[PDB]
Amino acid sequence: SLSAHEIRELFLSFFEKKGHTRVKSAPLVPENDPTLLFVNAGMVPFKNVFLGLEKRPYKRATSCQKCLRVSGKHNDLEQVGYTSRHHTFFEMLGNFSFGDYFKKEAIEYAWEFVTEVLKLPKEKLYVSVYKDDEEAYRIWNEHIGIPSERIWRLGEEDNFWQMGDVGPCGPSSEIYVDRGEEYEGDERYLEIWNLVFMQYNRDENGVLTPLPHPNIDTGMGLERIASVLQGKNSNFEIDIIFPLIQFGEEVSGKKYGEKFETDVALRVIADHLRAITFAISDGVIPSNEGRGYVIRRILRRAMRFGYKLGIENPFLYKGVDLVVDIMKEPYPELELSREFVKGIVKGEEKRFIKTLKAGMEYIQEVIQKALEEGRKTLSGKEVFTAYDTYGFPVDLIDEIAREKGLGIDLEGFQCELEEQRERARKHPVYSHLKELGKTSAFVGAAAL
Repeated sequence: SLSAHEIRELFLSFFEKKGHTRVKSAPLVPENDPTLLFVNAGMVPFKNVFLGLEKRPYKRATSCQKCLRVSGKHNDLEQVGYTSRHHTFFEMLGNFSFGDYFKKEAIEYAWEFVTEVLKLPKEKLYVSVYKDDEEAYRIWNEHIGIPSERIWRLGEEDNFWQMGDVGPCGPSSEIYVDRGEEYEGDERYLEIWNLVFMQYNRDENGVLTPLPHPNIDTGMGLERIASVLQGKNSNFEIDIIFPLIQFGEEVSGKKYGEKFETDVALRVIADHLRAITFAISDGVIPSNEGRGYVIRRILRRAMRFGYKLGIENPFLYKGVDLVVDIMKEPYPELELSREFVKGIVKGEEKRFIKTLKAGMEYIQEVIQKALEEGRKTLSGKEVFTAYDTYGFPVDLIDEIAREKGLGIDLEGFQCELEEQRERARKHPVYSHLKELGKTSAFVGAAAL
């Protein structure tokens, strides 16, 4: 079955056996990239090394990178809790080639690891390739020996990766595990490894041209593969995550696996505990803008859901100790920041907990009132009150109102935001007018 931790060392040691230099995970916070809030994939820190802007004593690297998909084009936050596969924080195993080996080697190593190391049966494995990538197809079908019936030729939306609107890109090949006739769609053929074949460079006119030195970029989500080997049907039930669910159960006195809504809260708490512990350890301080407001919302979202389960006192700070104890092996640095992080979280919860309760009462009040008078949305003045007066993040206001089938007057809120900005011009963070509505979803009222 292999524990999560074992799958990590196996993956890292396996590639070292292939001349790959084990590179320590880069911190979640990008050293010099103010446009990207958090690292979202293994290749991020190696970006310039893939572009030739940097160099390294090695041509082959591997690593288990700390990732967060809570911003930009890779924002999964809104879904965390509702599904069994979405996370804010997660670990991505990866092997990279900087102008070295390519498709052939990338596939051989992958197939070897999956079949020999993880011991996954070859008969229950499927692979996808870009329809126009005859090269990849051949390697799988002939070289590796995968029967045609287990190879899928899909389109650009399925098997083509790009570094950006412009720049290096290329076809990709994903490895799926057929979990059995009991599951459906992507739950039955759970993708576990994405092999990106950086083969081209897209110019400003969309024209593709080969790269003088094609690169390799792979990413295997740790929790995901662990759920497979561990025989679980949810990433949250794996060895390094289920203990956090149990924690939620103990604090709230509720049981996991009895009510979807109850599970939502428990998952959110478990996921969010990991995000805040890792983010904060890596130097993120809760604030009303940028990276700090991302952790603030996440941390505030767990509070709300925790409160929804009946927890009346701060509790997240206790979960930090569990995250550190579970992950100290792979990330020993966590023990040296344990108390620091615990103190940050406990301070945050004690700062907003009463406001949260008072605000939840107000919010449910207007909501109830709204659906009693036939209204289908929360007005701009109401969305503004919860946001300004109770400090509730706009996304949290929307999620709460959604549970009752109510939306939010984005336009009214927009204007309501301008009137306030005017109250500062008639009676940090910058934003054009008519943008206050979009900016407010990423900053605290005070920031504006």
